[PDB]
Amino acid sequence: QSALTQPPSASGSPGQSVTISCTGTSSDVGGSDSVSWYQQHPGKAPKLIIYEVSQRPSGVPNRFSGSKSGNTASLTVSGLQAEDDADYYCSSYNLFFGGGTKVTVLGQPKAAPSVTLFPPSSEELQANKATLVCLISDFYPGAVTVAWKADSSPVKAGVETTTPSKQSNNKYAASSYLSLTPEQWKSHRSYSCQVTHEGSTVEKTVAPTE
Amino acid sequence: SALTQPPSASGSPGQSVTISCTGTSSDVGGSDSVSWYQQHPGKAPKLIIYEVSQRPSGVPNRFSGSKSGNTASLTVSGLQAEDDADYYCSSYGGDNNLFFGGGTKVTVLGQPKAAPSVTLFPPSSEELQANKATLVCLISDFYPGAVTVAWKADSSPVKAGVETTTPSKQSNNKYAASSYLSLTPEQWKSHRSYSCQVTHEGSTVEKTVAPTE
Ligand SMILES: CC1=NC(NN/C=C/Cc2ccccc2[N+](=O)[O-])=NC(=O)C1
Repeated sequence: QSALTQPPSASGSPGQSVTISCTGTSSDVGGSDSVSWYQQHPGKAPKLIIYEVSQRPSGVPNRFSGSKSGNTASLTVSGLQAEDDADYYCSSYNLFFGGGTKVTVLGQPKAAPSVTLFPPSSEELQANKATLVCLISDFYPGAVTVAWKADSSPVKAGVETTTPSKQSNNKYAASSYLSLTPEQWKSHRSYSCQVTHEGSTVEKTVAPTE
Repeated sequence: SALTQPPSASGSPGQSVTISCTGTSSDVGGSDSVSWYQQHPGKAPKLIIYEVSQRPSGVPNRFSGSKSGNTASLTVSGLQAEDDADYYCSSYGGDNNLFFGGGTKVTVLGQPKAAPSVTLFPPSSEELQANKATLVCLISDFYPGAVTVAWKADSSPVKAGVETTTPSKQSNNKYAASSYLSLTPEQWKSHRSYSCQVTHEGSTVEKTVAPTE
C-alpha cells in the first residue's frame, strides 16, 4: 500500500476532462506545497508535469492544472489528447509516492469485466495446494485492481495478479490467484475476490464444501 | 533538461553492476540531491538512494551510491532476480529544477529454465447458476515466458472459444498466464472431461477435470 493514495484508474474520450486525487496526511500533502505529478509512458522516463502543487515546468501546456485542499492534491487534464494516455504518479517531499493512476484515452467502448472465482480443485488439494483463481475477462480499459478478503476482513500476502493482455475480441483479460495452503482454505468461513474497474467494484465469494 | 544513463547494463547472480548518471555542473555537479529509483515494469517507482549515498529504511546495503564531478553512479552487489528492473537517476535544484535520466534496463543474466505449475479448475457453482461454464487453466512459475496451450473435450481437440493471456512476470520473478475455455453448461455437462495441455520448452503437461458427482 502506497504512502500516498491515488485512485487506480481514470478515462475519457478525446477532448474530455479527467481529475485525479492524491491523499496524504498533515505531515506531507497537508502541511507543505511540495506535491509533484509525473507523466510516464510505459517503458520511458517520467516527465515532471506539476511541482509545488500548481506550477507547470516549461513545455507543459495549461491543459494540465494542479490544486490542493487540506490533505488532498488534484491534477486535472482538460482537452484529453492521444499523447496524454499514460501512468500519472503524485509525490510529497522525505519523499512519498502515490501508487499511480492509469489514464486511458478511450480507443474503443468501455466494457465491465466478467469475474469468475474458482475454489481449489480436487487435484491441487491432494498436492497440498489451495490456490484460488479470480478470472477477469472482456474489459476495457485494460486497467484493474483486485483486493482479496478472508471472512469479513481484508487479506494481504498470497495475492498475485497478471498484467492485463488484449485477447482475440480486442478486450483485456487477467488472472488474480491467492496461493492458500489447504489449512488456510479449510479453516476460514469464506474467501472473496473484489475487482475494481472504472470506479465500480465486483465481489465474488467462495467457501469450502464436502 | 535530461541526465544521461546507459540504456542497458547486466550482471550474473551474486555479481555487481555499476550504472552511471551524467549531468552538468549546474545539476549533478551543483548539489548532493542526486536520487536513484528502481522501477519494475507496470509498478510504481521506489526510491533506493537520496542525497547521492543515503538508503531509505528497507533498502539493503547491496545498493550503494557515489558521485564524482558531474557523474553519479549506483552499484548493486549480490545481484538477485528481484534486481532485474529499470533504474532512473534524478538531480534536484529547488524549483522546476528536478531533472531525470532516461533510465537503465538492468538484466540479471542466467535465470534458470523453470517448468510451469499447471492447475485446471472446473466451473464454479456460482457461474453454473448464471448459465456459464468457463474452465481456467492456471500456468505459473515458468521461465522463460513462452508457453503454448491446447484444450481437449473428451479425447477431441477444441478449436474454438480458447483464450490464453500473454505471460506476465510475478513477484517470484517467474511467468504466469491463464488459458480459459468459455463453454455453455450444456457443453460442460454433455462431455466426460475437458483437458488443458501446456507445452513449455518442448515438454508437455496435461490436466483433466470432469463434471462433479
Ligand atoms: C528531491 C525530489 N525528488 C523527487 N523525485 N521524484 C521522483 C520521481 C520519480 C518517478 C515518478 C514517476 C514515475 C517514475 C519515477 N522514477 O523516477 O522512476 N521529486 C521531488 O518533487 C523532489
